[PDB]
Amino acid sequence: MHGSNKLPGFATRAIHHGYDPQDHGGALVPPVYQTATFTFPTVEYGAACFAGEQAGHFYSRISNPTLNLLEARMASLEGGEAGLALASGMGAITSTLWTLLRPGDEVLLGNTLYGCTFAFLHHGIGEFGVKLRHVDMADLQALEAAMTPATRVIYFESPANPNMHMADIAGVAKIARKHGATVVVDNTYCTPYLQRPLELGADLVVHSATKYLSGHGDITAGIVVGSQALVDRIRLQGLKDMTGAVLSPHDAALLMRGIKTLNLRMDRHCANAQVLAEFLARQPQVELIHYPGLASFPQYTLARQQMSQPGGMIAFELKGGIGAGRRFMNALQLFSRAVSLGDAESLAQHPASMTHSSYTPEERAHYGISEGLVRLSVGLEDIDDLLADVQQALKASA
Amino acid sequence: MHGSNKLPGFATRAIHHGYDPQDHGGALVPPVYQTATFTFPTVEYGAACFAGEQAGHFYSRISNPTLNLLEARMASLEGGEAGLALASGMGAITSTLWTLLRPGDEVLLGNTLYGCTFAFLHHGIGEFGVKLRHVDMADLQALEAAMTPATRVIYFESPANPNMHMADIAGVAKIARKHGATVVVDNTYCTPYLQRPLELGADLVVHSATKYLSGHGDITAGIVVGSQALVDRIRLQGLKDMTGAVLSPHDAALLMRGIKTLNLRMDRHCANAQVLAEFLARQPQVELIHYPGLASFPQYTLARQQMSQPGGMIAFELKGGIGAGRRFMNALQLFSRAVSLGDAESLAQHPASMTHSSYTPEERAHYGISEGLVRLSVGLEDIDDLLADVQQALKASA
Amino acid sequence: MHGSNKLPGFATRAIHHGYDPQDHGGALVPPVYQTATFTFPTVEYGAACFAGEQAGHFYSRISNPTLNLLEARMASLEGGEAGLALASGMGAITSTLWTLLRPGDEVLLGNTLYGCTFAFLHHGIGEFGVKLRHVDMADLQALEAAMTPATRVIYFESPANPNMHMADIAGVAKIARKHGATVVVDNTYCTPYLQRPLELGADLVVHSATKYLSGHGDITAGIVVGSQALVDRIRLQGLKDMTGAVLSPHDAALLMRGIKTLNLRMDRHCANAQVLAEFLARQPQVELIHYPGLASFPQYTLARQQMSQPGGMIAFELKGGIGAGRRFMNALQLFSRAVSLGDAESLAQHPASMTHSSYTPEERAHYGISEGLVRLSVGLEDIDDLLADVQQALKASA
Amino acid sequence: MHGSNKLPGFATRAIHHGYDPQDHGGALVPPVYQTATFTFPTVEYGAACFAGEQAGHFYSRISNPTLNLLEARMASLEGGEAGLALASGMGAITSTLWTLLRPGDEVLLGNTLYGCTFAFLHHGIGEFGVKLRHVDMADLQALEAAMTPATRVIYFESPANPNMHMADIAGVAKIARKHGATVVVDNTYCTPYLQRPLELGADLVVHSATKYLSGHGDITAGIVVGSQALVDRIRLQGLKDMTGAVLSPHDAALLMRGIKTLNLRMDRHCANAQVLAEFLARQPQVELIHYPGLASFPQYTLARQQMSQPGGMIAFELKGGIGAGRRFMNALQLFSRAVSLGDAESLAQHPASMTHSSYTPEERAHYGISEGLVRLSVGLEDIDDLLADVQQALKASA
Repeated sequence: MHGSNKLPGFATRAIHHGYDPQDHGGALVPPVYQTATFTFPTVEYGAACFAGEQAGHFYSRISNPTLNLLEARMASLEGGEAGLALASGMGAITSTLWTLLRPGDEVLLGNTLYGCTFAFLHHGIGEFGVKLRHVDMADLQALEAAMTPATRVIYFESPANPNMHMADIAGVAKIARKHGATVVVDNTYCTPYLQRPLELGADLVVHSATKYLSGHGDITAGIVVGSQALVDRIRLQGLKDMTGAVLSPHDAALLMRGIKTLNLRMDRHCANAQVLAEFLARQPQVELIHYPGLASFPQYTLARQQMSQPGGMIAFELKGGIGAGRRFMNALQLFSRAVSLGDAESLAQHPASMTHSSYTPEERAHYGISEGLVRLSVGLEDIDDLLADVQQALKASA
Repeated sequence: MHGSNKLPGFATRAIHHGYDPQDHGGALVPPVYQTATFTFPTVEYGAACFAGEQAGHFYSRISNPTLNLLEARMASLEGGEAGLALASGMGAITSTLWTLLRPGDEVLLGNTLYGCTFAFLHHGIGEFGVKLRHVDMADLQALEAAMTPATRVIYFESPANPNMHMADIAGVAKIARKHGATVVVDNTYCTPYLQRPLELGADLVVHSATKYLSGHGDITAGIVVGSQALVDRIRLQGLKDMTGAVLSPHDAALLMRGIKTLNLRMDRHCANAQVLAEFLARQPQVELIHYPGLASFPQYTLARQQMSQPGGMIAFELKGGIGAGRRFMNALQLFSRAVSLGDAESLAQHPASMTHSSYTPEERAHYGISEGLVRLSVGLEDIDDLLADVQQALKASA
Repeated sequence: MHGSNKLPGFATRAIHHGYDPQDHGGALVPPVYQTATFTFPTVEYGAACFAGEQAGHFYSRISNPTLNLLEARMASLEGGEAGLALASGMGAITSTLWTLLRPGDEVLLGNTLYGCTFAFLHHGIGEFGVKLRHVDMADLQALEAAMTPATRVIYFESPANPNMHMADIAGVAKIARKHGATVVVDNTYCTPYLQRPLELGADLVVHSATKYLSGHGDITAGIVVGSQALVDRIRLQGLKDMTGAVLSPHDAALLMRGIKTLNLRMDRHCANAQVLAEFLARQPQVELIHYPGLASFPQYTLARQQMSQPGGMIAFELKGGIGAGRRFMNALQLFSRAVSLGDAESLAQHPASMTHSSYTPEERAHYGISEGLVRLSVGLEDIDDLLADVQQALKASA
Repeated sequence: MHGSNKLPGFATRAIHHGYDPQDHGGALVPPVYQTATFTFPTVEYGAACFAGEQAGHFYSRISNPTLNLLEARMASLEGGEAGLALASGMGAITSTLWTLLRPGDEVLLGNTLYGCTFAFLHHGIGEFGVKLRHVDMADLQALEAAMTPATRVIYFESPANPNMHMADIAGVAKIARKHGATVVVDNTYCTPYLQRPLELGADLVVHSATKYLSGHGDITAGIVVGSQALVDRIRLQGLKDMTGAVLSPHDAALLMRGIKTLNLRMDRHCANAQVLAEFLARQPQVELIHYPGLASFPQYTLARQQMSQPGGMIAFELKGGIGAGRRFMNALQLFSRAVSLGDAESLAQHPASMTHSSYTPEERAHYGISEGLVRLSVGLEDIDDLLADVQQALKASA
């Protein structure tokens, strides 16, 4: 029965914020409102909480009670005014963009983006009259120059794959402020616990709660956090009309549960990541590592200004090419070969031989897809087991 | 374990189709794959699993096993090639159209659509360059007229609101074929058990499984059934990139549980509605009555040519206007005042005083929504009980 | 919403009994209180609760809200004052007996009992000083004869395997009524829909809701209904201290869900049974058939005065004994080979070759089980599909 | 690694043991087998199963595949041979005691036992011919002086409320292997991460997974781990026949989720309670503190021997008695007033005013309840937030 008072700690808010059992029969854990619609005592009441002149419910695709908790709790974590829960990370971004953008508008994106966010942009909204421009969100000079009066939205992820490149959120925020552009940042990798873009200036944050937020890989979910005005626009339009990405109260309840241990889990993802990154840094097979924890990381100072810890994500270039990458991934025994991250279990991936095994060294390299770059999502397993696993894979990657 | 499709009876396929317990450890009820990621044995299996070389999964937003069973089964019930499961009715509607339509194309709409479907059409894709035109899909003379070399898809619901107005599905299917347009019908009200648009000529059918299909109002879900080529494209583009309206295995399984009693539940709905319609008709308080089961139904004959049964939705207009309606609704004890339909629970709504209450007799007239229009979604309760509520509520309407 | 008071019809009460959305934020379907503990606003309240002075909760093992509804509902349907939900049918049986019996007490039992109920009495509570005596409850002169001052309770099922042998509930209650014994009936096969033993005189009724109540075979649950006085003891003694067979509210919800279509499902189970039982009757390969629906049924008159419908379970004997039954069973394609009943899916089982393959012709025989007796739990599939599966199988049983 | 092959650490087994996705369609999170019955391909196979000659399932009450992994995992965590899941903690102890005891047998019990298990023993099995006697399990001489040829089981909690009194598990275990008797340790409080009785000589461990194991108070479950032999006996007798406390695969899947973060949460719980215990040790209002972490704790050494960490429970007495206990309790703002423990939410309780508020000081003392003893279950919230709550409450107690 806290979170919402003066200023309870992060971990106290990710557990209590927004809920007092005294308001729900005393149920310690909040009841799950797994219902599609709600009823009214009078046609007059219905009308009231239909026109917004009243606080109530009537249909879950619009707003649900258990969903309103996750949302309220998530907003408090990112330090925003309000949040909206959705069916998936793509439901969050597509819902945001579909209502913020219109034909003739221009949107500036980071030089790199999450595959489906790229496809959506260049083959989805991008083919419905909206303008796209990929700029270096770390290059403020270039950002300012790329700005036009048609610029409505600035969208990027920080950090961004594959080299965990970082952006200057507070600087971008400033430019967009002068020009009147809305800043949207994908904060799946850090979570509200490791980085809070809204405080650095960004206007809205989108998450793929499917990853770190759920932390157990058993639900697909997305989240949006920003001003009431903005989230309200996105709730009444993007999600309801243009997208139907409605989140199941059950999954929302599952999300809210995985969040009750967000700080602990993140603490552990980073810890295992730090020692693994440094262990990777002494092997002659690894010729380059992309991890914010190492001081040799190009944007070390910028990373440590925005991020609380270097995150539990690392990537490196195996000296040996695509063949070594294949051998390295085929030899892994604890690290699972799959796509995704933020799971308790350790995941690893070699895009050059997996998601891009079709292309050519010439084309894959064109997309900035290194030939021997493998990426791992360090889980909550015992480092010893982890170090041992990649240790043998390396001996096999040769 | 018999669902040979087309051959085994409906009820038989609604329970077994697509599943043999022998293939899943003898599990009578299929295991729910509440997972987000799927891992590979090697990076070469992942590659083939990405280059369409190998059959398998890797991420539940693209495709999930539990959803695949739900999908295959729905397909069988509609006599369709392939199905697609989504987070809600609007996830299917928007996911379908977002991929079939582009800027410059035109789409012919049925006079009346679902509130949100109208909003998405007119304030969604519409504001992105797609041309819209409403045409009485029952008038084939006008349809043929309205056709153009640019009309890409014909979209409508049958029956439709606010009077259960039907369309000539095979009629427009023939026209759409000559010109080369895609007919997609919203078969929500009927369910594949009362009508199979695909067999009448339609190309795609979208469903709001939130209603009759789930039948118990505890989940929100949508469904798209059509040709393998059409559905594959909608999966790989509409859902994957532009909507992300992913359905949660937990809900998809609840839906498959509801479907298992589709026929039984739809029979009671139709049986109960008929009796109420009969009654409402002879009522002095009733000015007009819209129930496809009455021999006076304008389109009685057409209805029985497309619908195996009259469905369980009924609409009627009170002579006293908004006043009567407000009093009628407020006096209801067994019927619930709310939106939606298709629950074991009987739902009743009065637009002029609820959803469209913020209006005035202005458009309420322009939209065909009489001040006395009342829509009833007859549940499965005891008809004796439902009649006393309507009867009692009728007397209070005075 | 219509409560009980026994006025609203069975179908109304089995859907709305004891629930008013208005009292729960207007949620059509009750929110599921999936929580282990409930908090107190003050220490006083918590106390007043523990002292019954105040009504509320504290621990979901003694009393949970979600389960409470289910319990108020099942009592209504059964026509008793109180109900109680447990982890399983056995958890209900054992909990009831574990609290009504003590060393020296005597239990008069029906001749044939469900496997685990038998093993429970003879190898469970039986090895703790409780005397067990099997009697033919259809014979009142025999029962009254076995009646002794130490007889504390009378337990039986009606109908009971292997040939749905019936009992005279009202007559038994009379004998028990005069001596002071407690009558408890396992009403699993009939459900409150087809038979209400409480209305005939029984003191307590038990159910394996893992069957017809759920009707969808995805949960195992138990139910007990009877007076407030008796049930309270079972909850606060049998459930709480012994067995501790607590039901998950998730499962309780799934159960109230399947119950919403109880009458519809039972109506079909029986219609399919009658036809199937009449088709087997005309078969020369079948020697004897046990179905309360056939006019030849031995207790056909007693059956029709206690049950509103013959039910959905069938047992019959093949002329070719063992081998005919094995070949038949091993040939079935739509019916499944499995224990259990009350599922939407049709199940079949041949003791002589499955559960009792262990025994010998003599053993089984001298144990009640013929060599060619097979039991079918007719499902909701299409009758012609079911009939053609038994037909094909009968021919393969040559 | 990826289980318990390459002698994986605890955190690694807590999330990987017993499961390899490459065996279940590559699913990262194992599919939930929410099914009651399992079918067979031939009657023969079914016979095999029923007998035990063929590996498989046929009914979940006996054994379910999702529960098998929960069981197998726990077995690894506790370092045991086999495990079993039950509907609840009580379901675990009763199911266990009901199968290892018969009239004429004697069971030696620790001096203090959990409220319900005491009632169970003294008003359940106890009234069924079983002889029970309490002996201080920290006093090996008295324990041995109590061993009789009739002694069959030694059952104790360690630590045990209300003062966290310990017992020499290796000690009583050695006395047992000598005088027969089976050792059953209720290891709920410490979990297999903080204490492993099996590795000290215990025969079985019962768990109220409803607490720390679950971790989030949304489940009620129990766990038993020990030798295949003893465990196989409890499965096929206590579970199956005398208890029926079946676990829902839903909750068993949920519980396996919480276990995925056991080490992490357990660490915070302990690090949190220490600080809190230290702080309580310096306040004028506190008369006595029972925390195994305080160097002043009577069994400090022995605790340090068996428990890897001091745990998360803290009991203490207020010089002010009940009055001081009520005001301090009623004054709590972050801690919640409720029974139970092991949740991410901090809970507190004062027996003298809640559960025993009705008894007189005499009665209370004649049971083991102090007039000013309050028990605190320290959650995972923020320590600074927790200190502040207790601080003001302590002040409110004047």
